[PDB]
Amino acid sequence: ATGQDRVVALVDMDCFFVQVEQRQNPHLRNKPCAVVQYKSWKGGGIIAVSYEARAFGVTRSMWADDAKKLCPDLLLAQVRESRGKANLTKYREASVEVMEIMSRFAVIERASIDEAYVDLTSAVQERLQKLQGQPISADLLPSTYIEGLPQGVQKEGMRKQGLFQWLDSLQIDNLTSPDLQLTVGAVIVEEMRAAIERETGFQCSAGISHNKVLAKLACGLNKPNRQTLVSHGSVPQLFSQMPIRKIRSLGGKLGASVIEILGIEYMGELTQFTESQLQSHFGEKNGSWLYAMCRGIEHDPVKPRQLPKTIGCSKNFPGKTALATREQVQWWLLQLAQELEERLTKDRNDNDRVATQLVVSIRVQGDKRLSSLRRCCALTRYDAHKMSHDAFTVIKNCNTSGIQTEWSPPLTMLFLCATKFSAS
DNA sequence: ATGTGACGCT
DNA sequence: AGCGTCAA
Ligand SMILES: Nc1ccn([C@H]2C[C@H](O)[C@@H](COP(=O)(O)NP(=O)(O)OP(=O)(O)O)O2)c(=O)n1
Ligand SMILES: [Mg+2]
Ligand SMILES: [Mg+2]
Repeated sequence: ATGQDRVVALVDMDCFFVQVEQRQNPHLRNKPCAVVQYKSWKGGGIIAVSYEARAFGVTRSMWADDAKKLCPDLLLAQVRESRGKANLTKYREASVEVMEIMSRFAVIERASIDEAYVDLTSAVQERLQKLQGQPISADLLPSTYIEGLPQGVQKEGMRKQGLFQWLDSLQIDNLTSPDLQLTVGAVIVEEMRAAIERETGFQCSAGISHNKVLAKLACGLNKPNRQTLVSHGSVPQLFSQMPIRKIRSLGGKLGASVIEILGIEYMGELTQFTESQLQSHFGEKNGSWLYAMCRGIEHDPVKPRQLPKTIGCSKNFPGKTALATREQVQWWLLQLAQELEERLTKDRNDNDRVATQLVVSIRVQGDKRLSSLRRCCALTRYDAHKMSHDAFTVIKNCNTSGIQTEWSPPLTMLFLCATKFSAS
């Protein structure tokens, strides 16, 4: 088995929140700019960065006051603020624009606000019958890189030389060749990305490969505004110098333990181990997954899911602002519950469903985890005052303070999340 | 003082 | 039911 059964693509919008703001404000287009929230602390936290500003070293999470030191001409757009909280509605609506266009071409898995996987296997088979026998011109792939090629002057000349080498060697007479399927898959993704750009103004990158991990990896190789085809044959050289942390799901603790326990650095080095060895170090599931993945084989399906399964609303209360009175907790719970109710009502009207569970999460001062405590209760009425009261009820006994109107230990985060959706 | 979601393990 | 991991 070689894991060449499917054609899968990952589409990822380039500097997404920036593009949404640059579409709306033409003065920001083609400029070093960033999107920021909460202007009053250090000029605001940076959440997205145009590629022009990245060349100066501006990054996500950087304070805008500090970004200005690296990039004095940097232009800023502020996220909307509602009820004292950053409001991301504009970017969720822009995401829907993009997801609905992609859904015209194939069934998508919404992976994040600006990324979706697509299983192109069926669309590829149909295109191979309609474009039966006729070769694939390089003009059908104007923004495609073939990873690993050319082999054997300027950036665009390199791109085309590699594409020419790829197409020159392609067996068009065999409608079952996996390389031909990826290539036809890339033709469709070109058409998909053109449609996104035409109908929204947004540019994106894409990876085309045989599974989600390779498609995700391929996508980043030539970002922005380009797509990359990673074939099965390209995997050994690509993985031979690919740090383990770059493969999706190996960027955290498991990936660090793969490095530390096995004494390796690159994905290809995993091939030296038996499946049983990897299962012994990392578990039956992780071990089996690593054994196949380091050969470029992965079976996680593109799930047919265009809608989030949870709808959540959180606010941080760092340092000195940590909530320390019962009246503060109740007022902020109400603020979050009101935004959640607005989102839930739109969701019920748009998507014919209703959340039936409310999860309440709090972080206490000094805890390095995102969530110190999670409790749930029934979500029976999209009513902000009821949701906030119920949320307070399930967490009120976390209060350690002997004084009633006080709250201790102070709360550095509140989080309300509606979940367990059923048809409505 | 950075500020959403999806899924695994128990 | 509640916590931990991983990624946008
Ligand atoms: N930790 C993070 C990562 C991203 N985001 C937002 C801002 C991003 O523009 C948007 C898409 O995330 P992203 O793809 O990781 N980065 P972005 O699209 O801005 O730049 P690219 O590198 O994809 O071109 O999610 C966030 O709010 N918090
Ligand atoms: Mg992106
Ligand atoms: Mg993304």
